[PDB]
Amino acid sequence: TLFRWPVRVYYEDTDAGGVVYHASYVAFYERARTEMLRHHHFSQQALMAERVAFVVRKMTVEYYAPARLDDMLEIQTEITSMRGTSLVFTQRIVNAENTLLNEAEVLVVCVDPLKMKPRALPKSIVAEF
Amino acid sequence: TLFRWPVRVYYEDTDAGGVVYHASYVAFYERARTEMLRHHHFSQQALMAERVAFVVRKMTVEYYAPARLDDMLEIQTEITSMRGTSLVFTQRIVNAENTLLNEAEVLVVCVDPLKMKPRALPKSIVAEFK
Amino acid sequence: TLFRWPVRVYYEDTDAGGVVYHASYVAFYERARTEMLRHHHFSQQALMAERVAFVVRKMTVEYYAPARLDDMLEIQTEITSMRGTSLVFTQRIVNAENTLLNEAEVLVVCVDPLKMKPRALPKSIVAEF
Amino acid sequence: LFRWPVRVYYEDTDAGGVVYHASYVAFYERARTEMLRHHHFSQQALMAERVAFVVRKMTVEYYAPARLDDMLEIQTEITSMRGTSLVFTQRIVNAENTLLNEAEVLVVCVDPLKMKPRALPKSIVAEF
Repeated sequence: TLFRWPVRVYYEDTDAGGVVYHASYVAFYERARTEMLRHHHFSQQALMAERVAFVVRKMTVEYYAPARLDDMLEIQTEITSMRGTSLVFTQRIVNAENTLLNEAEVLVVCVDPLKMKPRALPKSIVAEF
Repeated sequence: TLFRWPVRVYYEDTDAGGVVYHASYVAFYERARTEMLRHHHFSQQALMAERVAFVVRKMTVEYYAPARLDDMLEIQTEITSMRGTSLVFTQRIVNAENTLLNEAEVLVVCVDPLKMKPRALPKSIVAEFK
Repeated sequence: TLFRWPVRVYYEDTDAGGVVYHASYVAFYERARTEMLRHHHFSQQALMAERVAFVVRKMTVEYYAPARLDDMLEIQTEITSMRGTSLVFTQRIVNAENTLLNEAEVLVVCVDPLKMKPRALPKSIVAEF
Repeated sequence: LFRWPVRVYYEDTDAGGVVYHASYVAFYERARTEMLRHHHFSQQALMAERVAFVVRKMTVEYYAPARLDDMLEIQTEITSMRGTSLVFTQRIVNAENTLLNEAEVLVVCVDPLKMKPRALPKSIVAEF
């Protein structure tokens, strides 16, 4: 299943070079994973209270083309792997013409926020995903 | 109580206009207040031990001239008022050529790291800055 | 003429205190002003074509209550004063319960995109508002 | 090896009580910028050379978190140089030298204005 999430580029996301700052795309990717979860009725604010959180363990991003001020982007997200305490997201960012701006592979681990120690993915989440 | 804090402008702080993003200055001011408090041994750790955190209640910023990529700036901070649960910080930012770029007045209140509700200023703070 | 803009709070907007970092609200306010102008067809592209840009000259924000991860906020924006070379925006942010989180008064000046010197507001903008 | 200190402020943390993962990415960039300054290549000097750098590929591995007020050290080294690109090997450690995360960054040299790939000026090549 492919989840899509729109993102408008504002001045806060750009840098003096005249394009989106590379670390801003990282944040866009996080927003997209969060919205995918929300689509399945899961709230990370609520989950933290149950001592369930998600942290990035490894992330690789390859950049191909820039995004500029006011561009409306689309973040595409897919879960390609699910294991005991982790899952692998495959994501990409494209613009209004579907030009591939960049892509990423993100290894996310489920953890108990208080001890920051890995824990098995909740069954309720696995069931939906 | 004048405290100076140097700050280098990096790409993360700039925007497509070729200058520092107006909200980035707000972050710079926060660092300077944090560092001035640290200068008086009021590190986050020390504050937490006193069951205290600071929240901005009101802030007015005047934008005069822009900071650019790689400029080394100096944030200047002073505490000009201390009453009840409130602290008033007066800050300004200048560049290497000493040009005035920005100025701010910040009213901050004291709260307990839990309820996030205002509380009286710890005895140590008033004693240190009065 | 009250323009409303929804904004979702993500991890990037929060801080260790468990609430939204105060500077994040400043960015939210900027997005809302940008979107109000867009609503009237004054996109960044349209403004550059008019040879004008808007810069914040003086801004005040008063904070009352906090926002947290996953909260859907509403930024309310209006031009409370239009002058020959400047605009005063009155803005406020409320949560889903309509509780006032914070409010702002923003003086923005019209300038030439090149020299960044003051410039009169284009007649198209004057006519529109 | 170039070392760059970085203090963690509220702006760098998130509601989880640790540094937001994208913040480390920004820290790595500052470190690269400072390493270049140390080798006589400040942004001014780079503009004079008509050079700007763009991240082409980046892999970061996260091992342990940093928290509010921690003083970190970013370690940076250029491990490869080829035509129009450079590979940076970096890592972030805390005051006890515990390894928090590490990254490999492939950067490409481009013209500031057009941002199109261009051979690394001999001024920089002859530097590293």
